[PDB]
Amino acid sequence: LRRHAAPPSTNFEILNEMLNTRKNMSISLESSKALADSLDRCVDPEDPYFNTLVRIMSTRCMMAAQYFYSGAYSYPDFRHYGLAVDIYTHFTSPIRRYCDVVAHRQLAGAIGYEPLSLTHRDKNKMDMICRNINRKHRNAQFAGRASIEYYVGQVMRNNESTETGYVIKVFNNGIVVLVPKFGVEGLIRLDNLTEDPNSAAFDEVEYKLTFVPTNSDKPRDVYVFDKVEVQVRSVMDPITSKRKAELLLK
Amino acid sequence: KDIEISASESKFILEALRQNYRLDGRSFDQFRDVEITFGKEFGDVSVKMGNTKVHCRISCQIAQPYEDRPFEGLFVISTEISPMAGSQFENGNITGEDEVLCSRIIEKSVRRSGALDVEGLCIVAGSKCWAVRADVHFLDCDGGFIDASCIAVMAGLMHFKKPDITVHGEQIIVHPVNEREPVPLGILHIPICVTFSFFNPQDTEENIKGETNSEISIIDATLKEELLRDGVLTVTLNKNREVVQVSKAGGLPMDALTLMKCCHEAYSIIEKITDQILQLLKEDSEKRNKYAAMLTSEN
Repeated sequence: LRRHAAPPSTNFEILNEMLNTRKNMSISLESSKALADSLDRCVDPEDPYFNTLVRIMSTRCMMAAQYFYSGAYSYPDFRHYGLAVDIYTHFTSPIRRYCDVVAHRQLAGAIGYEPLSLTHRDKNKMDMICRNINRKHRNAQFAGRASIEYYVGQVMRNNESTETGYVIKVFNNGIVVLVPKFGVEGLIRLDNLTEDPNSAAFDEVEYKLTFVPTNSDKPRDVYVFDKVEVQVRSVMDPITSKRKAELLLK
Repeated sequence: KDIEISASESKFILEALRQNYRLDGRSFDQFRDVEITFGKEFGDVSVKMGNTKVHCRISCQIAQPYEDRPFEGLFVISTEISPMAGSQFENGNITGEDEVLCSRIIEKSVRRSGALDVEGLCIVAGSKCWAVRADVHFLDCDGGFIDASCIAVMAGLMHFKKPDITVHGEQIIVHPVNEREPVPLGILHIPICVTFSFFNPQDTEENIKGETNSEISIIDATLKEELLRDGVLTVTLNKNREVVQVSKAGGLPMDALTLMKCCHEAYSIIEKITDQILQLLKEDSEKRNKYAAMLTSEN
């Protein structure tokens, strides 16, 4: 089986401070229907993507669902929280999920086709499996995102553009911008975010890094989730050999 | 304390097998019909196969585990015969042989086999666990006890539930029974034993050097049937077609080719009876829940 837990308010209040002090909203966290209906109301009209903008962002703190044998725990611990079902396995893709193939085998006795194999009955051998097959699935999408990485890592190698990038973090060191067309982040650190960093003032409650710019001098109140001009680029960092997204505000 | 039967009666049944008859009315390879009925308590059941009647009981309580397996809970089966079930028996002889012949089977049938997860008795490791108890009572014998106690214990495990637990170091919170529900138990596999009963119609030598296999084997010896048999054999299996135990401890000599041919017929027998338990467990709990439906609407 496969179980999914609740991301609590602790994974959501730090968004809620950005949702309240800046956006004057929050999440429900009572039920994940009510949460999914307090997430349906956190959309701004001038940006209909601000629906989707939270969806990709609350992704980072969702509970890691994992395969397991039902003898490990009890029945409401068989829950899939994100999919609202008290019982949950995977079945329908044998080739990319060896997890499903085993579920054929213990079904093979459930219809009476065949005696079950012994190692499909030893919870000692099962716990060795259920961690590892998750760990292979962990070893999948870390490369599945990285499939996009080097294939984005060649894009901005010599094709720069001035576009829209979204600030997802306002910090004192600078802000992290993110192109929704591209999905690759970059900290525009404060000095390359703005000239006169002594006039730059980072706020923690409003989460604003208000300043006068590098290319200009108007008092720029750098809030969150607004729209900017930003120059994209990439140069591989020669001390790490990761093709960093050279992202520079404009 | 000795059962006395005439040698005239001894030849009589031995003749009946020689003309393929047996006194009960079953076939040779036919088993009795089983009546399973539960008491109101969980882990309470009365099991009855015609004349043989049994009763067992499952319970549990709090204890510490051993040093030996400090991970796991505690569990043991009592099978103390009372001379109620027949005047042959001593008052609680735990040192009689047939008792041991009843004992070690159910010892291997349950404990060494492990139908029950003892690790799922670990409340807290090394501090507090469960002590699960299985007291087997015999009521009246027509044989098949070791098959009956095979069933009635495994019947009882699928009807017992244990109450609710909450841990804070020493603050171990056993909850009230009726606010927080009792919780049933984890059965890895369901074993069913089969008595086999053996009759030489001949002398020793025609079994020994008489090459012709001529030995009759039946299921579920009745009381009079059981007193003349020549070998004793019990096998145990599951639904997943694995063999739990085999025990031919001596007696009559016996062909190997018979035994496989014997044990295959065990399989089709035990499977149907197994599922009959499985519905009745459901159906009684359905009757529990339909009467729970007849309770909350009533209250």
